[PDB]
Amino acid sequence: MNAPDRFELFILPDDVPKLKITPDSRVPNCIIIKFEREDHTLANLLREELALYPDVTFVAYKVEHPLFANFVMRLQTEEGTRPKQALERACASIINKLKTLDHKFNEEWNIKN
Amino acid sequence: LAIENLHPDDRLLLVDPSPVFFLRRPQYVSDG
Amino acid sequence: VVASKASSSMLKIDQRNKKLNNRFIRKAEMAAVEKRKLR
Amino acid sequence: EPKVNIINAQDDEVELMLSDVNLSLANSLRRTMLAEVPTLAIDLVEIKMNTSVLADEFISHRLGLIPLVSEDVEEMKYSRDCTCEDYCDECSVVLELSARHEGEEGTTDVYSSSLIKVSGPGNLNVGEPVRRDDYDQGILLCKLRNHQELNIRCIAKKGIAKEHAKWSPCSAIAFEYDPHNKLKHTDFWFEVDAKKEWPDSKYATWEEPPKPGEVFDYKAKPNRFYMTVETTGSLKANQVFSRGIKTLQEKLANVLFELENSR
Amino acid sequence: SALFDDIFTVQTVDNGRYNKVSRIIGISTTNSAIKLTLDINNEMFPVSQDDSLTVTLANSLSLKSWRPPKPTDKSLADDYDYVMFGTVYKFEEGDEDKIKVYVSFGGLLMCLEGGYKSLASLKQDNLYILIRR
Amino acid sequence: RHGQKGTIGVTYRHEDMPFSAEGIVPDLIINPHAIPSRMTVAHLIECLLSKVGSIRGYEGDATPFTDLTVDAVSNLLRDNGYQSRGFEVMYNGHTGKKLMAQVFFGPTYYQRLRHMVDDKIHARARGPVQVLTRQPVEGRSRDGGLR
Amino acid sequence: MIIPVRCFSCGKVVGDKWDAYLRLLEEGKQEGDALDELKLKRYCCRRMVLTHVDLIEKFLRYNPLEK
Amino acid sequence: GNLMGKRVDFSARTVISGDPNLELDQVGVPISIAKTLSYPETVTQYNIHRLTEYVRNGPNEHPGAKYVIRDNGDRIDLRYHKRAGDIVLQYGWKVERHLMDDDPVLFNRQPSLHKMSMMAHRVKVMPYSTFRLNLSVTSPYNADFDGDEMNLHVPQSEETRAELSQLCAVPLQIVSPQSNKPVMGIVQDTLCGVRKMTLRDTFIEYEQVMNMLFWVPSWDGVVPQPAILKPKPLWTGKQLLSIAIPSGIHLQRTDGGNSLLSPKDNGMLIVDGKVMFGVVDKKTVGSGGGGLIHTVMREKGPKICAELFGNIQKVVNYWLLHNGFSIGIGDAIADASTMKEITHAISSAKEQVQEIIYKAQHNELELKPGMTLRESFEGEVSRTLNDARDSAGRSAEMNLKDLNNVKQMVSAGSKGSFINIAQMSACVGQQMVEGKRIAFGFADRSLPHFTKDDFSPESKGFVENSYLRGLTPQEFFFHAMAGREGLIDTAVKTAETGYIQRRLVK
Amino acid sequence: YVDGEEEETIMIAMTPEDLQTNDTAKRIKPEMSTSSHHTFTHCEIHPSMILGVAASIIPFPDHNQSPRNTYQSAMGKQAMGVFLTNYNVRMDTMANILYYPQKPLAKTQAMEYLKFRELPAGQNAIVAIACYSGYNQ
Amino acid sequence: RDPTLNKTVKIRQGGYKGKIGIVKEANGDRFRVELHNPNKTIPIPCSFLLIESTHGWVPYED
Amino acid sequence: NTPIGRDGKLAKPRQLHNTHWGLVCPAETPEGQACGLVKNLSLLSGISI
RNA sequence: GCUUGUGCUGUCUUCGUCCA
Ligand SMILES: [Mg+2]
Ligand SMILES: [Zn+2]
Ligand SMILES: [Zn+2]
Repeated sequence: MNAPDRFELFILPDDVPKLKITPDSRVPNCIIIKFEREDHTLANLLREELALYPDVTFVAYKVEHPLFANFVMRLQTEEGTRPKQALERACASIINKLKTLDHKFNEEWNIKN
Repeated sequence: LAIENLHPDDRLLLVDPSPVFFLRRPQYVSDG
Repeated sequence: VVASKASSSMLKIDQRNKKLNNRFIRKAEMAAVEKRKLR
Repeated sequence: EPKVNIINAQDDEVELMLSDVNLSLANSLRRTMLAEVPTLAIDLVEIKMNTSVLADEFISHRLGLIPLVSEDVEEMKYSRDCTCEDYCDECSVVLELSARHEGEEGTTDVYSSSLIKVSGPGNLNVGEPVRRDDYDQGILLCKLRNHQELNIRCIAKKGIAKEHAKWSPCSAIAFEYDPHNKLKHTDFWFEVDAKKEWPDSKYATWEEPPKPGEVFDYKAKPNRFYMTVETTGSLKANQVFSRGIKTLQEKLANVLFELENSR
Repeated sequence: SALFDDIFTVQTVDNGRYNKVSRIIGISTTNSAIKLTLDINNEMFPVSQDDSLTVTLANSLSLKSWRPPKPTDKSLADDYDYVMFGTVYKFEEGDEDKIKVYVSFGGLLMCLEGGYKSLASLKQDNLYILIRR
Repeated sequence: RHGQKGTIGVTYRHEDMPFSAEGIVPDLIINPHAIPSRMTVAHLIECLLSKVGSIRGYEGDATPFTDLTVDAVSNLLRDNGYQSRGFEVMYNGHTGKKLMAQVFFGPTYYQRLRHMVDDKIHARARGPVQVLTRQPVEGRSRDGGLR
Repeated sequence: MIIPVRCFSCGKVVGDKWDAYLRLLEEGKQEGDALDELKLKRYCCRRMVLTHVDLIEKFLRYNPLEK
Repeated sequence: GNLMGKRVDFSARTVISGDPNLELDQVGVPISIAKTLSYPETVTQYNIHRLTEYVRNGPNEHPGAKYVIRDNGDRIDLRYHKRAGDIVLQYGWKVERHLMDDDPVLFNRQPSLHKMSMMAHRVKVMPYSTFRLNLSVTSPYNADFDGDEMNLHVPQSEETRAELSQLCAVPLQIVSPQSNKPVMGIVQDTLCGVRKMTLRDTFIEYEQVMNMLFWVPSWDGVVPQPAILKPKPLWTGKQLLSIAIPSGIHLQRTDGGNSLLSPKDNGMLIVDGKVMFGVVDKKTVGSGGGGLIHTVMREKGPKICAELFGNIQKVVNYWLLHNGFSIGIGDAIADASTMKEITHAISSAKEQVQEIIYKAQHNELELKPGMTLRESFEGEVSRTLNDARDSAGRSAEMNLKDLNNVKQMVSAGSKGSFINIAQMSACVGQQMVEGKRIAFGFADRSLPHFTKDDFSPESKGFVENSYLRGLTPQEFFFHAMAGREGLIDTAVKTAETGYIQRRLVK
Repeated sequence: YVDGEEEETIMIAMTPEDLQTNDTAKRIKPEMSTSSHHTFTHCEIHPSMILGVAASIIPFPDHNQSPRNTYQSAMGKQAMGVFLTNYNVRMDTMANILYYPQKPLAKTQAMEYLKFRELPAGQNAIVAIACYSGYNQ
Repeated sequence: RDPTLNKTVKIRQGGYKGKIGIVKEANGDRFRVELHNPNKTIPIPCSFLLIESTHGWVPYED
Repeated sequence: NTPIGRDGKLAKPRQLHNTHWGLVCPAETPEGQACGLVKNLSLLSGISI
């Protein structure tokens, strides 16, 4: 009766932006990123990738409520680096890691086929 | 023949690399 | 009646399982009671 | 830097070991394979006649759970993203089932082999219900006696397991790391001795047990992950793994594009 | 820089209820009547009975949000094997020369008994303890 | 079957549930606090016996006042490669990391009761009133009011 | 009522193994051995076939309402 | 039935559920109930634009409206209006808009025994069909989520809304006038997890600390320095808990005359909102007086005290989610070394009762003044058997390790007590019906399986076994008799107590 | 057969093992040392037959606190199952039928005569006891 | 007088493509259609409907 | 059913007596007003004809 | 130009649900 539609977990409304960024003025060089229609799958990947960068001093995320499909991430880098550049570097690095993983799996599967 | 007809010493050769009273074998018609 | 094949198979399985249970459970109980007696 | 080593390979399950990756990446890959790889499943049932003892929506639910071959589902489009009025051949696959019992005695079984593909995308290997062999009758759908008939027309669409569990390609993904607990990520409940009260992991022989005089290593991180991917037959194991990787890449690329277009 | 420095010999090590925490009791070699009761993390700095520990107390590590230390910077902690940071919650100005300082490193407790002259400078809000072995 | 009634609090998908090393996710998670105050040890014994029975393909005999003991069931469970007390090392769904505490885990017989929320939810702004007193009628079926 | 298509817990397809399971039980195999021969390892899957009660064989005994 | 209490409009009723992610004074309202109920808002020049938007949205789209009421009192129904977009709102009209977020609503559970059973929450519209409560408010309502239902009443005026938000609001009701102590505290697995998280040997890595700090809504964006800086940065659970406590809070407690060095990690000392030592448990964050909640309420006010619940719950729930906690059959089992002690104690008590029986049968028994020989004999036997059960339970409890889950739940105070451990592990004990041992229902015996005139402990309702060990048929029947007495006593005393309270109120 | 008044004058044995004269898990039988010797006249067929229809469903009812047994006896009459096999041809005011009934894995011997194996009213769920996310308190 | 009221309709676009329903409310440009597939009623624009007629499906020109 | 009703209630009729052994169920009884007054026959009981 | 459809008893009884 009051159950929401299941496609609302991943289908993005037109008026809702996928990615909203607002600065966090309490500490220097910090931003708050709000991801819509995402969950732990992308969030944990990004967080653990960014935690290893020497120029990222704080990274965290939280899912406010399990019944709503979104999460909010806090990122805070050194003085030299803008946080959004660090986020882009994390995305590209994980993409390269996945690409080489796929290549190696294909090689191994062909060998053992 | 079956396991019972095997010689006791040959039964001793069957070592896993006894029934218990509380494990029944399932049924479908029950009784009554 | 002309019972279906699955029902006939289930009846045969039930008869076999009833016989096997009546044998094995009784044997296990007889094995346990004598041990409890001699203790 | 990442490495993959395959232990066992089959059409339906692959057992592999990942190494030199973070735990988060392996877990995200597992989650993606479980609930974000698109497959093909029956999503609409039009019941033209159903005189069997099962309810109409009972049979509809049973039909939705039948796995269909989804090899070329990438070429296929989502139903909501197709501009065609109603459903075309490029966003849906139409299957039809017709079962009847003849004679006044006996019972007829309706299997998933009776599902006949009527229309679908041209030359795409999608839609056919999965069969173990050429002589496998398939999933039991219903039973009929004399003068009972089942005549339905089903439409299969593309979706992911987030929307409904019937679109999940995997059954259960075994996942495991650190068999010998060198990282002390878990603390073992025990009564007398924790070592002899806990069964050994099935991969315990793949890693050297810690030495008796060894000290705890606080600099170590989980490095080798053992995972087994089982599928329902709609997709092969290698296809599931590769498509999970590709889906994760697409998601990250979408995030990157959003960031770059935000400015 | 450093507010206190001495060398202690461990008399007793008590594991007790816990697995990762040990109570150690030590007396200064150069000066008796100085006692040290301390909680330590076993898995990171394991100790044994009759060990010799160099204990130093400082009010700063130099030579507000915490950040992971860059490999390029150098601080006082580079010379020691175990550094903790805590708050002083009691400075017992006791008898003629009996002074007790209670310090809590996030729940891991330390008590330092000694004369007034040695522990006069330890009247600070927060203290670092630096242990070498 | 032991007086442990409850209602569904939330539903998690397959990939959000905790899982064991062999990929088994629970259908249902109940709080540990239900056990100690109510002392339904039969719940735990039934879970253990059902685990052993489903592993070995038998049906457990839970007749009261028999000679069955927990130690016999534990020996049987240990012989099959599981922890004798029923615990299992379980991983976190969100991050994949091991849980520090092992989880009691096994099949148990649950039954669905007739009381469903959609047969009890009721709201009223305005509607029919009684003829004698001109106050809201009584009953959810009649769009009545609350007392 | 009739054997479920998928295992509730994990999702393995067990709906195509009911007839084979009955055939194996007919030949005298034990229930555990029959379930092992069908490659049902996880006990979550084993409970699906082990504890299924086939009620459709009782519903089919009623005369059909149409002809 | 019609004047002192009557049925009312603008109300709802449905099953309640728990939500760890709700503030203390928030209630989760289904969308259908929010659409059905309404609040008449007067059109002014501060909200005419928003109210026109609501009127356009109609009675089926949230946010929406159901009626528009003119000055003369005529109601315009928006379901049956074909020209809803052709309606212009004039100042002074009323729009019966849908229920929206942060609307104060009165919330109630029956029976309403005291004034904390009706409190005003703030609405938050949520999917699915159950009311949702923060679990700290389940204590004043005496509610749990096994099927309970609660009532919601919507105020219909500005005056009534102000009264609800300024008088009956949940934060204002934390401290009760009945015993000048808080009525809400940390409960259930949050209590268990704050005990486990604040143990002396709980250390947290940097990456988990960052997540735990981001979860605190009131965190100021400064990460505390770790307790251990080298070789590896580690934080203790006490630090992460002190993050949730507002600054300027001082709390000191002495448990069992502990010293300031706290060898057993008991007692408590909070200095400027930072925990120095002491495990946090029921004695600190419970509903008792003089705890952390009472101190915060007296010091900072109801708003900060309400935020404290949310902060603590969020941190502890995240930590416990990523740590885990369970209970199994292995937690009710004691080793053979303790079982032989329990058996010896029970046998010694039975021998003592036998000796007392012999002494009474040979007129050698001392008589308690004011009681007959039979009464004195029965009292002595009952005291001996109760001491036997207590001794066996104490042995079992002392056996238990620190990793025992039942012991952890009892120590935290979240659920259970010593008697539960004693009965599950050691001995159920003596069953009493109407304050006496099991009577002689048959002819001079309790059951037809005993000989006549048998006063042995097992013949009059002493359950020697434990729940883990299992009860024999006779013990089963006696225990069933005692349980039936308990059920009857509850179901009978409830009506008498209700009548007494009604007379007192009148 | 004996009624409630004839039972006053008979001596019953609980089990056939009672007719003749150090484990931490097995239960303890009554010592019954007050009588030098016993002359039983009857023996109970099986002690678990003192339970009713609804209480014969509980597994291990002797390991439970008795109020929980009473609550289960009450709640077992509200469990949806298959009340009859001819539910299609019946016109009842209400009817609830479970899609996939399963028989219990841990059953009792008294369930054989209650037909609980053929018309079961529940399912075997994989249950985990844990404080996962705080939503099951 | 809203000739498409109480008429079987099919949805051709959006998240409910190809679902049969019956029109219940016809105020204007926003039609309330109950779905046969689940037990719910949804709003939908007129452009998204295919009204059944005597000869197949017809777009919103009925 | 025991037709003692609600007026003039007492605890003794509602109790589980020793003589109930083997003839009525010790565990099965309703809640609230009819607790103890409504009884269920044991599984081997009979009624004389 | 053919124009859209607003209304519900009552009194007993029983059986249940959540507290008690
Ligand atoms: Mg309740
Ligand atoms: Zn198309
Ligand atoms: Zn399975």
